[PDB]
Formats: sequence, structure tokens, C-alpha cells
Amino acid sequence: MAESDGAEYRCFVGSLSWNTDDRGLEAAFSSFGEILDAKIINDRETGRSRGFGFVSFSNEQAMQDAIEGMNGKELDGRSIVVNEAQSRGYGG
Repeated sequence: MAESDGAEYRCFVGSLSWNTDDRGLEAAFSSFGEILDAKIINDRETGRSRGFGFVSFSNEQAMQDAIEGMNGKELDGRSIVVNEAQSRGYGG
């Protein structure tokens, strides 16, 4: 099977803060399957969080059973949103 930038299991995770990082969303998603990455983004000059990033899985079943359950859950004291991040990442 072809794992490409068009055909990977990568999705967006919003909730994060000046207290939360990629480790904290990885620890909420690691219970579904084996993680490839998580990203947390801020302006490192300004000290200002975007408060989101991406999470990615080694398997599709883990991504889809997560997303269908994840809508409106609470991580690190904040309410979350989930959607796919493949086409916005590919830019096509």
C-alpha cells in the first residue's frame, strides 16, 4: 500500500494552550493506535500559541475510530475539534 502525502492518516487537533503540547494530545490518541507524529504550533518570537496542530497514525482504523468518537471531547481542560488534514497539507 502507498503511504504518500495524498494517502496518509493525518488529522487536525484544536484545544492547546501555553500549558499544553504535542505530548498531551499524543497521550489522548495513543490509546487508539501507534503514532507517527504530533505537532504543536506557536509564534516562538512572540510567545503566542496557535493552540492546535496535527496528529498522525500508522493505521487507518485508529484514525477513523478516533475521529468518530473525538468530536467535542475535553483535553487538558479545553474542548476539542477533529477533522482530516491531508488535502490542506498536500496543498493541491
